[PDB]
Amino acid sequence: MRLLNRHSFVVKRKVSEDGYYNDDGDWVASQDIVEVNCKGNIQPYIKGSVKNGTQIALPEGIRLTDTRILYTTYKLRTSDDVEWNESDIVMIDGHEYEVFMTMDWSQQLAHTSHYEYIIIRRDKMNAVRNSR
Amino acid sequence: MQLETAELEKGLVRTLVDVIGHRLARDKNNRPNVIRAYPSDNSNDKGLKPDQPFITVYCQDAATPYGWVLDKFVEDDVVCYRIAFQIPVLITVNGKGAHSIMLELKQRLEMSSVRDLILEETGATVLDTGAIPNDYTYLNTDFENSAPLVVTLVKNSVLKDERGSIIERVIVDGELVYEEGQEPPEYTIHLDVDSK
Repeated sequence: MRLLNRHSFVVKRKVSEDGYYNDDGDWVASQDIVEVNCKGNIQPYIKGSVKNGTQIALPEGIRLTDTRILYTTYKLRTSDDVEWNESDIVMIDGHEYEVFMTMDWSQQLAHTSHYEYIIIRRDKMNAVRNSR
Repeated sequence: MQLETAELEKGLVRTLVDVIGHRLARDKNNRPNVIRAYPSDNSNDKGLKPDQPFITVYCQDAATPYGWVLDKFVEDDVVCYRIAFQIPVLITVNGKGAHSIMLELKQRLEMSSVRDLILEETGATVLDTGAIPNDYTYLNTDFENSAPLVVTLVKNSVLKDERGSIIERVIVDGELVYEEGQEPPEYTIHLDVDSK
């Protein structure tokens, strides 16, 4: 419906699910990454000690943590060790948001079936590769 | 001299104004900001936090590791007692550069001077001086740099026993006997000695 499609964002799904552990023990993420276009709705998540755009003071400097809730009809998936697949990524404001939680309301009713996700801004860190 | 921490704290506060007053902030009266801990007046009024940097003086406790009584003597007809005490004190600097100020305060308490002024005011001697940590406490918004220090003091206190009295006359009696328990004594000696 109209309100469920107010926002348009990009989603990076690792289509391949062939991640494995090297002969040295390091983790190697699935190789084939694919970009997609999706539509949904993004709002701040107000609950308990959740931190939306909260500035954090540390001895090392300053951080910024954010988290949101997303309503959409697209089936995004989080990490699953039994099915052996990794989570998706959602691009908001040019930054990455990793899908951490999911709530399956699909197949409940005709016109109001949807999904809910809690997406957390990814922390800043340097990059390293282990590919075999 | 009697031992009262209320006076030791005041003496230390008065001494620090001259010793380390040049590094501290100053109030509306131009006096450096040195205060006693837990300020209050009239049994419910509470003082406000001064402008940084400032110093706080707080007496922890008092103990008698040196025996229980040092001297017992007579000064005038009233009896007297002397007791040795030890008093650890805590001095903290709040603001920016608290460590840089505590270091200089340490380096001045060890001089031949300053230790004479402390004894002139409080009548106590500096015995020891502990290490200085470099603390940070979040408060709200921004951290506050602090630097506590412990300075132990030693003082002797004297009190007057108003219930005491002195002996100024002695009466003595004695006997002599050839054998133990001789019921009629061979001789008896009676003596009396006055102070005058």
